[PDB]
Order: sequence, then C-alpha cells, then structure tokens
Amino acid sequence: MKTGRIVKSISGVYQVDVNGERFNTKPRGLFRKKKFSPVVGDIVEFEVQNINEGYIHQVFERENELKRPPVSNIDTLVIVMSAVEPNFSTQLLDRFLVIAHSYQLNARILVTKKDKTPIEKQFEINELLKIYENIGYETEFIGNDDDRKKIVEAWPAGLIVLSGQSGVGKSTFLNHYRPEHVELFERQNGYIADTPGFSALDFDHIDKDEIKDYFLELNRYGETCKFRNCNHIKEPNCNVKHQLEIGNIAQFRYDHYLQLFNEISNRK
Ligand SMILES: Nc1nc2c(ncn2[C@@H]2O[C@H](COP(=O)(O)OP(=O)(O)O)[C@@H](OP(=O)(O)OP(=O)(O)O)[C@H]2O)c(=O)[nH]1
Ligand SMILES: [Zn+2]
Repeated sequence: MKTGRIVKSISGVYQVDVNGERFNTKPRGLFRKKKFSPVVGDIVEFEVQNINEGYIHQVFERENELKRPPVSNIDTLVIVMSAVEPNFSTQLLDRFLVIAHSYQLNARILVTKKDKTPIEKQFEINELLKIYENIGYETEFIGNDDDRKKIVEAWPAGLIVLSGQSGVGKSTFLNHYRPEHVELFERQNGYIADTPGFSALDFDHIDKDEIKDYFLELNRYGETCKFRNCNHIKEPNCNVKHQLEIGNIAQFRYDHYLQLFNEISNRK
C-alpha cells in the first residue's frame, strides 16, 4: 500500500508520483464512478501490482479544486500579469484574485516583462505592488534579466499552478520543467502545473454576498462594521468606508469591489 500524488490522467490510467517514482493505476471501488473520479493533483492510496502499476483504493478528501482544467490540491496559485503587452491592469488583477479566493486558493502575484517596461512605469507598478503587499500578498516583478528557475524554486513547497492570460509569460517559466488534461511536472519541493488554472474569468459560482470575502482588506476591516453582513455600499457605520476615507484601503480596490458587486448580479 502506497500514498502519493496524481500527476497525469491518460485514458483512464492515473500516474501517481511517490517521491519521484511513477506508478500507473486504475481506480477501484467508488472511484470508478464518474461522480467520484480521480483528478490530477489528488492524493491517493493505492495497492501496488506489476512493480510499476496499481489500484487506487482511496482518494483523500480534496482541500480545493479547479473544474476546468480539473486539478486538485493546489498549494499556491501564482497569478501572472504582464507589465506591458498588455499593460498591467489592477482591474484584471483584482478579478483574478476574487476568482482565486472563491476557490479557496493561496494566491501570489507575479508581474513579468520588466525588461521592456519604461523605468518610470516600473516605479508606478512597484507602488501598486506595495498596496498588494499591504493586503498580504507576496509579489514579484521580473523580466529577462532574472533567473526564472531560481524564482520558481524559491516559491512555497507543493503544487504551484500558474494562472493568467495567454501572452503573459507562463510557458517561459514552464519550459524549465518539461521532460521535453493537466499534467504536473516535478520541481524540487513539489510540482508545477502544465496548464493555467484560469486564463479567463468565470464568476458564475459567486454570489454577490461573497465578493467582499475575496477582497481581503475589505474582509478584514469589515470585522468592525456595525452590520455583521455589511456590504460596504450604502450602510451606515461602515468601517471599510472609514478606512477608505483615512487612506488604509486603496480607492481602486474599493472601486473594483463596487463594480464587481454591481456586475455580478446581472444576467449573462
Ligand atoms: N521581454 C520579455 N518578454 C517576455 C517575458 N516573458 C515572456 N515574454 C514573451 O512574451 C511572449 C509570451 O510568453 P509565453 O511564455 O509564451 O506566454 P504564455 O505562456 O503566457 O502565453 C513571448 O514572446 P514572443 O511573442 O515569443 O516574442 P519574443 O519575445 O520571443 O521575441 C515571450 O518570449 C519577459 O519577462 N520579458
Ligand atoms: Zn462595512
């Protein structure tokens, strides 16, 4: 009996990594049904057969998961944004953060293409990134003069998934891990996923009421709003509006919250 992570799902066979060693397995029990089907990222217990094969007996309860692509137990969602081509957008970033937190994921922020960003713009982006650091995120701003493999290995242990639009620079990182459905590649201290989590933006699962939970500073300062479910829009005695007023929440963050709050409700 062995325990490990699914790094590949190929026509119903599940490659499980156990500290480097690969085993090709098939589900048994409940796990043969679509409704309980294993997914890449799952931690499983399997019985070994035929030296490098096995039967999955148990799939451990998922800590989190994405549906498209289907991938589970992500330890850090790295949101990849370009500084230029296309221009850095707090509007897009904030949205990608809302999605990440709606899936219960640890997020961090990676801005790319520093080498081709005008230096005055670099300075403006660094200030913006400091706001995100204030909220609690780790941020990096990198370009072609940086060692992308040192960057990745210094990230937290476990499963990293990159998320961002085509063109931001994800493959440039991933090509460092390629043996050369989502597939996970090995890194020292974990894995990194071959597909992004959410190149695009899907809010369908999100209720207007949850949006404040996913703006972390609003959630935190919302603690001392008079109303326990204050949405920080028209309510009296609102600590988010107070903190906004005395400069402890950025106006753009509040503006984006409002926009999303109003947008989210609407019909598609
Ligand atoms: N200057 C600079 N460019 C970056 C950086 N990161 C990524 N790029 C470039 O941006 C483009 C998209 O990168 P990918 O790595 O393919 O992005 P993706 O997977 O998110 O879609 C590529 O350029 P391309 O269209 O292939 O043209 P070229 O730049 O290869 O000449 C890539 O080389 C960076 O940090 N600095
Ligand atoms: Zn409030």
